[PDB]
Parts: sequence; structure tokens; C-alpha cells
Amino acid sequence: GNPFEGVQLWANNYYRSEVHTLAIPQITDPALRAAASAVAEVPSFQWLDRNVTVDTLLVQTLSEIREANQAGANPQYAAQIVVYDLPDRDCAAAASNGEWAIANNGVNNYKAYINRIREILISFSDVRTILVIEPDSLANMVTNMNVPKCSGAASTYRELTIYALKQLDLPHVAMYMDAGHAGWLGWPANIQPAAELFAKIYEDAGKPRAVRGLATNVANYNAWSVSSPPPYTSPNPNYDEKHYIEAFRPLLEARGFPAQFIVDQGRSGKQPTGQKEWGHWCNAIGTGFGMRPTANTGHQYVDAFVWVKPGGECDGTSDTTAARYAYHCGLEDALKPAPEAGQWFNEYFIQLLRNANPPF
Ligand SMILES: OC[C@H]1CNC[C@@H](O)[C@@H]1O[C@@H]1O[C@H](CO)[C@@H](O)[C@H](O)[C@H]1O
Ligand SMILES: OC[C@H]1CNC[C@@H](O)[C@@H]1O[C@@H]1O[C@H](CO)[C@@H](O)[C@H](O)[C@H]1O
Ligand SMILES: *[C@@H]1O[C@H](CO)[C@@H](O)[C@H](O)[C@H]1NC(C)=O
Ligand SMILES: [Ca+2]
Ligand SMILES: [Ca+2]
Repeated sequence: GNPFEGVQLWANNYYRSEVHTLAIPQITDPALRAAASAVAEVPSFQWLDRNVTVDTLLVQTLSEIREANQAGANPQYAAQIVVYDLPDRDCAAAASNGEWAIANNGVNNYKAYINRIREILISFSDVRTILVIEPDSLANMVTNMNVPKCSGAASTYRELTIYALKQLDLPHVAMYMDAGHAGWLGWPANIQPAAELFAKIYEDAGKPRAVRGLATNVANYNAWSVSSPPPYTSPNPNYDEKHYIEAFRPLLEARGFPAQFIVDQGRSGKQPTGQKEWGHWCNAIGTGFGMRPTANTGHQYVDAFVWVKPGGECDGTSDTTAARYAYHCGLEDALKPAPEAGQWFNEYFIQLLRNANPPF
């Protein structure tokens, strides 16, 4: 039942175009240019981070996959898409604040966005589609109820999550709900409360067939499995994603949710990282491209290692005067100067390339 089995993963043209139009013209070294071109072919998730992406980038990518598959691709290609446009998005940090606000028609806007995505996916029932649903949202509901914007958004996040899970429960779709990372929900105190929250949402959505499990480490830098805990992980015993998942799955399973996992490794190649504290998430120094996307995980509970966050796309601006400035992005272990979240950050791309493991 692994939705990553029996397909290959399509590398999308948005990221390929970033690398060829924004990155490569800035690289002169012949070997580095060639390595950059190779990264552009690694199949990372495409993000529906703005409403305008639905009718443009989603439809174009599904059209291109259809065309490649009709031309005889073997194995057939599958799409990898992130749904990331909740109103009052990114409730615990300014950096990825979205286009919609709950107080300004955000619920209606989001339900329409989900409905349009559904319409598109139904029309592309010939393209196997793997979705990650709303990075950070439910993890914020576990740990950030002390933050007024998160507390105020919780009931809306819950309603809209259940809406998405039901609406996008289509026969050719597999969904993974975002579930934080080892250094967030994997702390032993947070992990049972997290299991309870995720299992109840699953139950309240009616246990949709298409919900395959959870995504972890999205846009973070954790190791899958290292023998020695990186110093910044102390004193969390769940110091890597393998520890987190092996602790988390039994808890979820006892509560009726036999979740399979995908694990982001797109910025996990260099361990330990240059994070001075584990909570430093923004444009972290000392990181590299990590293990390539694969279903060959060597672990029963892990469907795939994936590249969810596309390395080179910024985590947040370092401009202290900007509306979306988060103090995390101005720290000494954040690469600077950095552009707005989601925009291309070429010096970061080069860092990831230099530190890539396996190398390009
Ligand atoms: O309060 C949120 C913290 C808790 N500690 C872990 C830290 O990662 C988390 O911050 C979020 O980190 C994710 C990436 O893992 C970011 O995408 C969020 O923007 C940030 O709030
Ligand atoms: O992980 C979700 C957000 C919030 N914090 C980490 C950061 O990297 C991420 O930003 C989003 O990244 C995606 C993929 O690059 C972009 O589409 C978004 O514009 C951006 O906000
Ligand atoms: C979102 O995009 C759709 C087309 O996909 C459009 O009809 C709708 O008006 C847009 N939503 C908002 C709130 O602008
Ligand atoms: Ca397997
Ligand atoms: Ca290696």
C-alpha cells in the first residue's frame, strides 16, 4: 500500500526553472554548474503556497506528468504537492505569514481553494498524487496555545484540516498530515499529547482511505538516524527522526491511527548542523542537501525519504524592518542577508550544494 511504490517521482519545472534561471547564471565554476544542474533534477515537492498556484503550477505540473506518462514513462510518474495556504498561516512566527486572514474571509477563501484543488485532482485521476497537508499547523496546535494568534486560530485550523482531509480523499491520492519533527513533537512530554491530537483528527475526519499517515522534518534539518546525539538536541532522547517515529507510531496506533511516515531529508545531509540551538529553524548554516528521495528506506514505518522543503527557497527574510521578520532569521546561525520566505536564496543554495551528502 506504499504510494511511493511502483512510481517514479516527477521533478517539477518551478524548481528546475529557479535553478536554471536564478542559480546557474551566478555560478562560473564548471564542476559546480554541472552539480547545480543535477540538483534541479531531484524531485522535490511543489508547494501550493498562494491561491494563484492552483490554476497555474498545479494544473501545469499535472499536465506535464500526464504527457510524460502517455509518452511511455516507466515507471509512471507521480506528483508531490504541498497544501499550504491556511488563513492565519504560520501562527507562531511572522516569516511565512500567508495571503489570507481569518478575520477577512479566510475560511471561505480556503474552502474555495480546497474545492478548486479537488476539482483539478478529480480531472487528473490518471496522475497519482501525493499530498502533504499544511506544514506546522497541527504541531502549533499542540505546543503554541500560549501564542494568541495560534490559540485564536486553533478551532479554524481543526475545522479546515478535517475539511481538506475529507475533500481530497480521492482514489488516486495519498495524504500525509504534517507532524512537526523530533525536536518539536518528539520531546517525550509533547509526544503523547501529539498522538492524541492527530489520532482524534483522523477519527473525526472519518478515517479517510487516502490518509496514509504523517510527514516529519518538513523544512527542518534533522538526521534520519545518527549514532551520537547532536549537542543541540540535548536533553531530548528522541534526537533524530528515527527515534521520534519509533516512539510516535505505537502511540498513534494504540489510538486507532496506524500512520505510515515520510521524512524530509532535503536539508539533512550534514550532521551535526550549524544550529546553535535546536529551535533555530531559519536558513540554518552548516547544512547540506541530504539523502535523495526514495521508497528504499530500510524501515517498516517509513514509506519514503523525500525532499519536501526545496533547498534554496528561503525560510524568511533577515531584513529586521520587514513585516514578515522573525527574530530567528536574524540569528548568528541564520545565513544572511536572506530574502522573503519562499523566494530564491542563492547563497543558501550554494551552501547546500557544497555540503551535499551524497554529493552532486
Ligand atoms: O514554536 C515553534 C517551534 C518549536 N521548536 C521547534 C521549532 O522548529 C518550531 O518552530 C517552527 O519550526 C518550523 C520548522 O521545523 C517552521 O516551519 C515554523 O515556521 C517554526 O515556527
Ligand atoms: O515549512 C513551511 C514554511 C514555514 N517555515 C519554514 C519555511 O521554509 C517554509 O516557508 C515556505 O516554504 C515554501 C517552500 O519553499 C514556500 O512555498 C513558501 O512561500 C514559504 O512560506
Ligand atoms: C483563488 O483562485 C481561484 C481560481 O483558482 C479564484 O476563482 C478565486 O477568486 C481566488 N480566491 C481569492 C480569494 O481571490
Ligand atoms: Ca518499504
Ligand atoms: Ca555520504
